[PDB]
Amino acid sequence: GSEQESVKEFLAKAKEEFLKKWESPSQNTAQLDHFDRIKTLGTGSFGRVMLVKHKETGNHYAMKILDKQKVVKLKQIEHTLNEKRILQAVNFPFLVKLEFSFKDNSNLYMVMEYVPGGEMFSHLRRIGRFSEPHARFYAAQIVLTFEYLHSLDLIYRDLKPENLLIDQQGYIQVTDFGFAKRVKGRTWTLCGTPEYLAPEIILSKGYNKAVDWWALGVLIYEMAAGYPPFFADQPIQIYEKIVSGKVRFPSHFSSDLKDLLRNLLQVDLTKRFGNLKNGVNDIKNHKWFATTDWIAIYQRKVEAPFIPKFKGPGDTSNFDDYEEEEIRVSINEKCGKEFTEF
Amino acid sequence: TTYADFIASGRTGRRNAI
Repeated sequence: GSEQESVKEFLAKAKEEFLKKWESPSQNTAQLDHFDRIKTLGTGSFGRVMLVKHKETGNHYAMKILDKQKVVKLKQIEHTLNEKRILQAVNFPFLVKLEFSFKDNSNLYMVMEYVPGGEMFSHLRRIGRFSEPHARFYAAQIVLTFEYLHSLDLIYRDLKPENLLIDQQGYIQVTDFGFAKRVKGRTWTLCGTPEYLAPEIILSKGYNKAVDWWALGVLIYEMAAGYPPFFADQPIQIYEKIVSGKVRFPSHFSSDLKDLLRNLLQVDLTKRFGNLKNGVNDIKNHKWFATTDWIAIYQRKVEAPFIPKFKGPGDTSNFDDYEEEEIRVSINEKCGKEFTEF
Repeated sequence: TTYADFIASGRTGRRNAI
């Protein structure tokens, strides 16, 4: 069509740019002593994220620091290498940008844009739940981001509020590609977060990008309800609920929202929205999105429903507090062969 | 209520991957 043929052309250009960067990734674009450390923003099994200041410019960044020995111990080499490769190759308004990367004797470093508004998770637990217009604004961003990622044959596999950052203008930034995979056909890994796993992952089937559309259904439900559709004390009980095709909706959900959710939280793959012959357009054209101006969202011209409080550059009030630990760099090169391509 | 059941689940904090 008109709008239709524009989308086709846009995604073909996007795939060409992605593939060029995928095939020749950038390496070694800064070094540690170019930055001052300010504060730990989060910690993980094999690294931490810190707010840093670039000494030359004064610009702030979020620096992910991965301990190479821990990455090896935890069998995360391929996931780490893959995350950096994806991040340096993608380009979309709602994906966090990689600004620099480098490595040293002990660590790998990914220097990303700092997103001062913090995780959606905190805002959702604080506020309780989002009204449907508010939830719809964020959902539209994810729909567009998945359309983009899926056109590159990337499955995301870890959608949840914990992984969605809110920027200064109120828009989403997706940050963590540690489980993303380039998959034209099917894949089989059991991975993700219990509450957000699609049934076909739990049932140990081969699965495809349709798991991201299931997870969108879970996200929209949690945003609009304040709690996820399937929960329990233990993950095993969560899985039993997920693979039942049973869901209950709060009485305040609109009829349109319930109908959309029935079609995303669809255990039957042949029936799940996003996985049918019209693909993502079954979602974009759904009655719940009738008021959504998809191009205006993409162009970030829609007034956001919530703007986080920002007291300047380097303000960290929207992140938790963590014990500050030294960044030791060993005199001995650790795990050099394993991380050659980083 | 469903909300009370969610609080009783103990899974109201940040959730790790599997």
